[PDB]
Amino acid sequence: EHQKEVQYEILQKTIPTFEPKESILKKLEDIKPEQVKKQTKLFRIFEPRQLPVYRANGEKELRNRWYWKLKRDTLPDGDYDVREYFLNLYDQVLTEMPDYLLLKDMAVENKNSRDAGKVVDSETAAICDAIFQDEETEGVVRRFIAEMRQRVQADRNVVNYPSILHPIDHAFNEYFLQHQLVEPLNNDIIFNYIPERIRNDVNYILNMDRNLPSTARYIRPNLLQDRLNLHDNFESLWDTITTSNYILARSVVPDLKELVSTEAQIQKMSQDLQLEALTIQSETQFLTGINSQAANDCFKTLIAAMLSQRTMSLDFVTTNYMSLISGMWLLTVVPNDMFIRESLVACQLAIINTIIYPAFGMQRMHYRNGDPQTPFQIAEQQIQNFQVANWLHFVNNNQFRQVVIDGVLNQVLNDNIRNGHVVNQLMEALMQLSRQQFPTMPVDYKRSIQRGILLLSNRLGQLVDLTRLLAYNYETLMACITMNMQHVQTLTTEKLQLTSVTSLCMLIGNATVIPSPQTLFHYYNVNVNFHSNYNERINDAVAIITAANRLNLYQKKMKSIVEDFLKRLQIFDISRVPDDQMYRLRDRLRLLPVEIRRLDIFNLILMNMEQIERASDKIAQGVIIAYRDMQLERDEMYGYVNIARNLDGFQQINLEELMRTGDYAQITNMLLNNQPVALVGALPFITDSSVISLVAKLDATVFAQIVKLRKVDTLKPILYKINSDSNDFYLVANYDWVPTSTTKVYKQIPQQFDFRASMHMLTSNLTFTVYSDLLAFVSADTVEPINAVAFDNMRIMNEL
Amino acid sequence: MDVLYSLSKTLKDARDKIVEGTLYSNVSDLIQQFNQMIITMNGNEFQTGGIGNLPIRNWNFDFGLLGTTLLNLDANYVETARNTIDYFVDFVDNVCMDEMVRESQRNGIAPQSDSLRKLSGIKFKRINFDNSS
Amino acid sequence: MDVLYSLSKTLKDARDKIVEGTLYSNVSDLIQQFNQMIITMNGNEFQTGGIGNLPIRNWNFDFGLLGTTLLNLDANYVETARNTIDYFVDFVDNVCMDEMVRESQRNGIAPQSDSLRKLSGIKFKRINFDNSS
Repeated sequence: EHQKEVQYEILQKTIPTFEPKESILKKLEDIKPEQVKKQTKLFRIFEPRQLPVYRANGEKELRNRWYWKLKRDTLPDGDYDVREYFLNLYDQVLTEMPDYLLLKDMAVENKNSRDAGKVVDSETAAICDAIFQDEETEGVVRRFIAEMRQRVQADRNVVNYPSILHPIDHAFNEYFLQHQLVEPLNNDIIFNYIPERIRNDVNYILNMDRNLPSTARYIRPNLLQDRLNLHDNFESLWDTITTSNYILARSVVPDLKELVSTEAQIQKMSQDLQLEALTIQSETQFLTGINSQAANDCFKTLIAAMLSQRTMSLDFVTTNYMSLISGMWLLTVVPNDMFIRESLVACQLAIINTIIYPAFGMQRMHYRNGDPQTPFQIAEQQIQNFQVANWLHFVNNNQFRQVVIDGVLNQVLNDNIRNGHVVNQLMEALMQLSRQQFPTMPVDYKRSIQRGILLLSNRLGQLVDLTRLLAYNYETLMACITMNMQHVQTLTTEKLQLTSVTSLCMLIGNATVIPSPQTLFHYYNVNVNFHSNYNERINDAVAIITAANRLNLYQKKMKSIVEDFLKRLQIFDISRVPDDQMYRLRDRLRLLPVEIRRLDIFNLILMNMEQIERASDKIAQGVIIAYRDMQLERDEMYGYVNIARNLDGFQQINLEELMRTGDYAQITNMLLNNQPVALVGALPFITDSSVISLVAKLDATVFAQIVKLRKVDTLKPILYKINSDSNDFYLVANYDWVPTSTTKVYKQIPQQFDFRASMHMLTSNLTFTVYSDLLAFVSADTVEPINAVAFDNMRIMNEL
Repeated sequence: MDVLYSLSKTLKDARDKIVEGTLYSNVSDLIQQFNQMIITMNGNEFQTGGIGNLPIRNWNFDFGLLGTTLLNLDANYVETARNTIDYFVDFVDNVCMDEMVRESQRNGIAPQSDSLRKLSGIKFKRINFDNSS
Repeated sequence: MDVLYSLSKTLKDARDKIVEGTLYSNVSDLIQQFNQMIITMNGNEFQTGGIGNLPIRNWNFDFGLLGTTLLNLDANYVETARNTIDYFVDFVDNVCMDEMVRESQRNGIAPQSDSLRKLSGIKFKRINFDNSS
């Protein structure tokens, strides 16, 4: 069996299925719910600092106008690095995505002024107290700051607090308010988050106990469907899901009760069985035991299989005919549809041959299948005992009616009312058996065989009960599954020893068990979360990727995002994900919309992107060379400097392009025959005060470099912050003269500060109370098991 | 040329879908397109007229954009917008008229005016949109 | 008044773009607008007619919103929707007609009917959209 292993494993490496069985359950019950991220700070990007200003040719004018500047200005060097940088912001934005907000939780005293004032947040506060005192601020300012009082309306829950942010800041925080993604909450909604089914399942009691303030608030679960059809290619992963979903199931499936003492039955069994009667291959039909277990296993196992939309095989044992009979039970119910074609192969033929056909005297030509139409079915066309004949069509045609769309989008491949609790199928499965008692071969044969058959029949009164049981259970549990479920040929099986099967069968009494209330919920809850995570990450995923494209980040895109994606999903251990899989996964992802939320924000970042980049203190966009004595310009803030707010009149050379693609010296020639040229993108930076410098023409130096090193990182350019002061070098204005800068740069001037326009009002709701888990508010009991009912309404489990 | 077209459907679908009240998510796809324009324009100078009794009005660009934010639109939002539209309207009118009079034996199928010739430029193509007229 | 307008383009772009088989995302921007309406409405009651042979019918609102978890609509989705539209259609008809008969010398440029006068109210402005007609 060693040879079988190595290969049976080479396959398991193509399956992101975690190793141990159990190890998987935990991962689920564990998937906690998404943490809310209420929030404190208003959140900005820039506060306004004072700064020295020197009038044209002037000294520190003594005044210090207020300009906007970036808190945390960490910008890389190179257009490309810039684009990547912003991207991180997107990720940060999402991880901080405040689902909701309130202002009282940020209230602050507007220290100054007559009407008890409580402004927005700390920064808002500071600023006021600050300006209040910069004596050169229009009388209107103090006034406004003054009298402007908050806005408190007890009724309706309104709160409009005066605030001050910034155009790009209001921008953010705003939408965060207009997308509080928090819908109300009425007893009725809790009632409704319940499967349209359960409520109507008499056996279960419903009741309300706690009330609900108009303060009630929850967050949509978000249960979009599949979005991703993994059902038609990612086998490796389905197998891993099935498995998972499966274990999950077993964890739920109620344990059975009141069984017939193991010993008692097996003993009357030997009396009936006539075991040791010549036949050589003894004690293979009694390895049946451990039934007090086998049945429990066979039972659970069967359900999950179904629910989880798994497929399996059968630790079959040819000799042990009994074990076969019961097989017939299995097909009588479980829709063969979900049973790898093969295990059904063995089973049937084993029945067909070592049974029916000869003991029934018919085809004494025993039989011979290939691989298309089934031995259980074709046998029909060729059988003359109606009873026998109906079994055949019903068994071959009972296709797990793969067609359902309940309680709002829940394709849960269903099953026959017939089977359900019309049961008869069973009654007919029996009646057909009731006339299989006849000739062909040795005596110890019919004797032994038929006797076993009878044990199915008598018990049949009860076997009925079984049908009802499952009927309900599956039909119940199912209700609470959000994940859809297309029938698929899993790559992996699940062994089901006819041993246990057989036990369950003749071994179940007037027992009656069902899913504990609490149990059910727990189930819903899980799938729920999981879903939420899947859907959510999906959005998180998409959002990035798409951004990744317009943000010309022609690099990571492939794996990078995918890896993180799967990890967060928990369920599987990447690595063993074949490469055609991960990439194919992207191929599908890239073709979807984007949760307005996600999308809506990126659109915002891009519009202000430009503005930020030039807004920084370190780094400007490209430089110009003209080898033409040029007239240095003058700007109030930098004093006497060489800045250019506009390219136009000189070619543009995408540094990014050059660097990334190697150089052809186009630039090398232009520089050499010394021609007017420009360089674009983000770049290092250098300030200098050496009046002298300018005379030395330093700015025309730095450049030569590039060529030797084939690089262009080391391209710090130069600016001359020549203020009529901090420059010891001032033997300049003492001599008639004018600045001869051979070069200048693009860093556009920072923005002046205008109060008015930065002062925005704030629309915030007031006083919530966020609730999670939900359900809990549900009070529910249960009738006593001895009183159940299915669609039937007569009574499930009714053989007193 | 096609450029030109957009400029309008932009304004129409604008002076039309931007009213006191409407829900933002009806214009999200729109708003964007709009801004995109302002950008491409700002930093450009134009001139129309000069022929017969047609005035020679000059134009410059330098505009702020639009908050994207807000569930619904408040009156104030509109007025600050309408003020910007009216400059473009009064613009296009003058642009159309200026290219609606000149004729050329040679390429009477190509752009004429200093105003439009400049538009067919590549750097402006980033504005095209919804050609269903 | 403008209010009124919307009510229709809402329904048209509705009874039109909402059919058995279109991908959800082709109406995402739309669906929203719609719901928004239902909300603002429900609760308030109206009176139409009350002149000449025009019948006085009373309209009341009590409706559940629309989908949010769909991917290409299933027939069932439509029918449950069409049923809601038909009440609005038969409504508007009666609203139009009622204000299409009243005249006024002094101010015969404003709303006359009890039905419309109530619409110009502020609490409704939240609907206006796509003014291209």
